[PDB]
Amino acid sequence: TTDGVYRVMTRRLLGSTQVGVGVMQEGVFHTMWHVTKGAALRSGEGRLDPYWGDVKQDLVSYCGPWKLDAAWDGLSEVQLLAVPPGERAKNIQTLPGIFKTKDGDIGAVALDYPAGTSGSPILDKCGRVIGLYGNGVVIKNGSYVSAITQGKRE
Amino acid sequence: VDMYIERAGDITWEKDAEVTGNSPRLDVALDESGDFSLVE
Ligand SMILES: N=C(N)N[C@@H]1CCCCNC(=O)[C@H](CCCCN)NC(=O)[C@H](Cc2c[nH]c3ccccc23)NC(=O)Cc2cccc(c2)CNC(=O)CNC1=O
Repeated sequence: TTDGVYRVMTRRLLGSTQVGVGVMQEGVFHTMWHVTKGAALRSGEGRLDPYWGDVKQDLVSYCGPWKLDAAWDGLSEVQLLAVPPGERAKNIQTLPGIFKTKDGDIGAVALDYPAGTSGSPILDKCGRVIGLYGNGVVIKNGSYVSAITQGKRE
Repeated sequence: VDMYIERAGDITWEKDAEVTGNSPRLDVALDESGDFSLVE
């Protein structure tokens, strides 16, 4: 349960596949619902069980409630700490755009990575996780734009 | 189906990082299945 960013892997008959990424903070593992669908996660010799989740937000937490509460300030550049399959973690700085919805504006990053990068954290200048990468849209030219998806710390 | 996690790094901001990507302003809707779509 050590703090940090983690790959989410599946092993079948021979070899592993990276299906996503997540954040360990305050003893809770945070990822996007579509990465695990709530399946239990092996961590070393231990097992992490789903505690909370929401399909519409596309989020899930393990071991306890959602802990990430930093918010994009609507103004500043952010960094995607991308953890792509088969590649070392790397920071990519960007100025978010906006998903304008009937329920308010959501920051959104125009950065395109493999599906198994889902759950990679998006950071503010203090290194706080302001959301997770990977629930988004494909625009007319084929490019991808991800919401900065953040949960509520109850 | 063995699903498992493995550490990939520390969560820190990188000074003097590569800056890329545009800043699109998109009208979108979110359905109850958690899918965003562009509004026509
Ligand atoms: N240029 C690209 N297509 N880049 C994407 C980047 C993926 C980043 C991580 N996120 C995801 O995997 C989620 C899962 C699903 C979460 C659902 N709530 N995904 C997405 O949000 C997008 C957007 C989307 C949501 N709901 C949809 C319904 C219809 C069409 C698109 C979408 N989903 C896709 O982009 C799917 C897609 C469509 C066409 C071709 C490809 C992939 C081939 N690309 C890859 O095989 C790797 N790249 C890609 O897959």
